[PDB]
Amino acid sequence: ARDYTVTAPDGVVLAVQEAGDPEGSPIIFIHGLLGSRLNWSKQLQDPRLQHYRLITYDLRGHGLSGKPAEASSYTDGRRWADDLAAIIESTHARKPVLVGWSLGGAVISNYLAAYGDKGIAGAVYVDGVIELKPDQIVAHPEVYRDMIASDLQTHLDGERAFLRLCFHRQPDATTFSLLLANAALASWDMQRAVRSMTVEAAKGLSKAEVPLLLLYGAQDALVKAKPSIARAKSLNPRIRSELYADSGHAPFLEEPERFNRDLSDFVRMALSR
Repeated sequence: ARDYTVTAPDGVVLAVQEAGDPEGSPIIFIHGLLGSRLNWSKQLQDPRLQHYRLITYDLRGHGLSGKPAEASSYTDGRRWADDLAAIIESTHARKPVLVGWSLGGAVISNYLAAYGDKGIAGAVYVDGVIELKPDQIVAHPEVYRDMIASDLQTHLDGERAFLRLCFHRQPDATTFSLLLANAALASWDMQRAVRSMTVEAAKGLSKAEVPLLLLYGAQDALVKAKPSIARAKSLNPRIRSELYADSGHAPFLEEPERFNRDLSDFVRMALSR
């Protein structure tokens, strides 16, 4: 495995990692809010995915990536799309498949809106944000308020509650503790701003020709699975979807064998269309 960095067009430095085969078909994994590259461990560790070029990175404001103080460095969805474009370019990734979890799905939509899909082979939205609208996002007024609060205990308690909402099948205690500390690395400036991040889902999704797969846990406690899927299919009727009946917001951790099977099958299909 390799570690390196990529500078985005606004100067933010992204922490990037690679695993698998450097000459294999690339897959770029894009994590969600309060995550980091650590979310993807069960994908990166699977021998059955090792013949792909497995690329992860930390989103701006997360993990070991740069964390600008200005809210306007986060509220413009294009900045996050440009981060992704910079990684696609720097890695010289040849028609990668994009895999975006939750906020990562919104990053893909903004990338599709700005750049189109001629540079990629397909995309998987994993419990992806489609739009940030009440008809598509589960109500949690206490948690959403607390996790951006100025009071330190309230803020940390809010993040811990949010991380619990990321699962139906809770992870073991040690994995939860790793992801909890990982979440505490996220920028408070980013957290307050990302609420207001623009998402060009209608433009990015409706124009896509590459294959798109939406994989959601049916019991997702953060993103409303069926309404998000339905909104996406309304925008692009060629989207395929799958519901994992007994997963919540993080099926790649909750049902990793099934997820890795679906992901490898999707990539194989996208590359032989």
